[PDB]
Amino acid sequence: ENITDMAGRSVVIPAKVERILLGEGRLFYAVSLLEGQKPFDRIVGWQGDFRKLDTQTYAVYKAKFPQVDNIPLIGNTTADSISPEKVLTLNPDIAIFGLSGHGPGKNSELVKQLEKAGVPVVFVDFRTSPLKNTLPSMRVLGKVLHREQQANDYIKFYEDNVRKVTEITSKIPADKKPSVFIELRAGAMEECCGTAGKGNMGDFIDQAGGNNMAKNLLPGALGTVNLEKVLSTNPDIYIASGGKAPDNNAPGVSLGAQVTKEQAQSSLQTILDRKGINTLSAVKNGRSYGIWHNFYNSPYNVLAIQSFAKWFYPQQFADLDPNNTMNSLYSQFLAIEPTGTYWVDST
Amino acid sequence: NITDMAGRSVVIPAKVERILLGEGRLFYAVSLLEGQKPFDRIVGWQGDFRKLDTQTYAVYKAKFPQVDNIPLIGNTTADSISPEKVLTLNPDIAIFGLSGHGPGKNSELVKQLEKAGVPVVFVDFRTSPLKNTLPSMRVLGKVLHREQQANDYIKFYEDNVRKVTEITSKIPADKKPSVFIELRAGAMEECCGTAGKGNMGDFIDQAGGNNMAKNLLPGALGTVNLEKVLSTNPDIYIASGGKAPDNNAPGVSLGAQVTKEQAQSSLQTILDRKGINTLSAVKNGRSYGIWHNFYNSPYNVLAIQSFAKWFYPQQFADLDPNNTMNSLYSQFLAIEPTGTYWVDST
Ligand SMILES: N=C(N)NCCC[C@H](NC(=O)c1cccc(O)c1O)C(=O)N[C@@H](CO)C(=O)O
Ligand SMILES: N=C(N)NCCC[C@H](NC(=O)c1cccc(O)c1O)C(=O)N[C@@H](CO)C(=O)O
Ligand SMILES: N=C(N)NCCC[C@H](NC(=O)c1cccc(O)c1O)C(=O)N[C@@H](CO)C(=O)O
Ligand SMILES: N=C(N)NCCC[C@H](NC(=O)c1cccc(O)c1O)C(=O)N[C@@H](CO)C(=O)O
Ligand SMILES: [Fe+3]
Ligand SMILES: [Fe+3]
Repeated sequence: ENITDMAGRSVVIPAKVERILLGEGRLFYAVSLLEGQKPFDRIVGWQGDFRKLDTQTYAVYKAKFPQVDNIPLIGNTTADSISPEKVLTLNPDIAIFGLSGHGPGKNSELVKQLEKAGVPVVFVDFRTSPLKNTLPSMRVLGKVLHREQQANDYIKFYEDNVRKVTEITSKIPADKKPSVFIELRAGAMEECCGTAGKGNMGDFIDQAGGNNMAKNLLPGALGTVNLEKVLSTNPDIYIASGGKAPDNNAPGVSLGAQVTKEQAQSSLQTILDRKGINTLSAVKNGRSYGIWHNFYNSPYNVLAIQSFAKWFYPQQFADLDPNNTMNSLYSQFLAIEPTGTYWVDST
Repeated sequence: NITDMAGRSVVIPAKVERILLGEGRLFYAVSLLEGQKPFDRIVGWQGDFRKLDTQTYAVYKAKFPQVDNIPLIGNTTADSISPEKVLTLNPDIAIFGLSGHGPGKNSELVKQLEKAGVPVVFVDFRTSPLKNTLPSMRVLGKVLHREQQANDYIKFYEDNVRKVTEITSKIPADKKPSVFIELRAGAMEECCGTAGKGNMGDFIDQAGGNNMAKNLLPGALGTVNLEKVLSTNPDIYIASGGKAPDNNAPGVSLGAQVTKEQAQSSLQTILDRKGINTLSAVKNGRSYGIWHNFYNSPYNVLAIQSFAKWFYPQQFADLDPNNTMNSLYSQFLAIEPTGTYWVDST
């Protein structure tokens, strides 16, 4: 029994899996949809990005599962910090990697080492090409992790909840669509402004019937557009992504499992009060929003596609509630209770 | 015909030569129109300019001794104006303020003058400076036949204010400093006089400040208690005064005959008062003095600039209100600028 991963490579499905290696820690999100009430039972080790770049969601899982602290960290937050030696001594029976991100890619040496060691490697993608790859990735993870039921259940849930948006936005003509700029990790990078091109959160803008102003400024899924180019284009809608912890007075939007609506809106406002940004038509008109950054690499990204549609056409999606979708998602699939703020509107 | 600041229609006289000033310090608006002949057309005025602006008065007297012979229609209050002395001056126009030390739109004297066939014009630099200062000058221009001087002054004013507002109009509320202005600080019976939504409050608004008394008061002027100031503990403290140097009464010395030393020394007395002296703004040195009469004068662009430099020192490093003042005097007035109209604490 073989399968085609997101890198086009054929992978032989292991008879039994009990030692999953996560190339990128936040790939846990895809795994969590399959493992039910035993989320960490089969994880031998992971990249440190989930523990260090998702401190809020981490803490919530730790309070219910303290054994999460004992899962080995194969590195910090970059592919280059992964020791291939520590990886191999964990004797994984499968390794899950992302086409892009803070972990090894299809051409890394570690991938070749693992192939020499007889360890199946699966490439998924929620980051470069979410629209093409999210559902195929879950289908594949289902097959190789022996959780076809959970995967098929989640695909049905996802397709249905996305179809609620696309049934409407797929028929909207281009000239009625709002222009949109998404500023990733707004306020929190050295150089403004990170954003998404034809890929990443750009796919969400496309699906939600928006017009991404960076679509044709950038060759890749991620890139950089200068502040003045944003000011010049003066888009209808401004969106900032962040995942900053509540009690961090550094610049950035606070969003995540431990963030209250008050902190999300107070910190979004700081972001919108920055020189230049604050003269945007979208900011002055109040079409300014915050979205949780890690949706940029998670099959929970249907929550962001829905939040986008409701910001792009408020009345046409008055009846749609992403909080109900998150709650249906958590209750049906996860082992923790939903808390915090994953998106916010300016007041 | 023109519409004054009270919404009333006034038939502009064909020729004006006998101007009555309901409030003496309305002279300031007139001075911008009369060039080198400032007092030529004034038949009489309220005594507030002569008695509450002794410094600016003395400077004009030294160059124009005939100013002493302009009749005083009263002292410093509307109720002290003899309507009889007013009418025997046979004015051909009367200029009054919506508020202040002179008659308002509903006074008996205004009705008497209407019965006597005398045009009355209401201006305002005091209640709503932001709304009213420029419209007031436009109107005075038309009724006094000095449209050129008025239009020249409006252009000067707008340009010098726009230097501030083009910056501060884009600043968000959460980056603005909190400000308290204490009018005639030290000099009132009960502390502390200040401005609400109006008067010098308009200047704080324009200069991108946050007036702590904006929502404490219903009117343009009022009073807030010392303890309320201490409790709000604002970023920036400003005291207004116009006291003459050789006046042993309490208050801040500012005006045409005041040196920076006298201004600095007398501001310090004001800042050394119990309670005031523990303010964060005073301890941090964000404490300032502004000349009181800017509370009712179209020269108020000088204060708006002084506030802006105090509210954002670097963003207005290059802006100099002394140069604005010098340009104003040379272009419009008949005397030489002297003295200290603003001061920073040592
Ligand atoms: N801390 C580092 N020096 N690198 C992190 C590695 C991944 C890098 N990340 C981004 O470009 C990025 C942009 C916006 C928001 C984010 O959260 C990001 O992580 C990256 O993506 N590299 C690309 C190309 O280098 C890749 O691996 O495909
Ligand atoms: N590829 C790069 N060189 N920079 C882009 C990303 C690297 C780094 N990312 C994060 O810190 C991060 C945090 C939370 C979630 C994520 O997905 C992240 O990538 C980053 O942004 N560094 C800043 C330095 O402050 C920068 O590049 O300006
Ligand atoms: N000497 C008096 N009794 N009254 C003065 C007349 C005007 C009175 N003035 C003030 O309240 C005032 C406050 C702070 C600083 C100043 O320079 C002031 O003149 C006043 O404003 N009256 C109001 C209410 O009647 C008005 O004229 O509408
Ligand atoms: N409304 C009042 N009763 N008093 C406040 C204003 C009256 C008087 N004003 C002045 O002395 C004055 C001086 C220079 C410039 C001005 O505009 C002035 O108004 C005043 O302040 N009286 C004090 C006691 O002296 C007071 O009434 O608190
Ligand atoms: Fe990242
Ligand atoms: Fe007064």
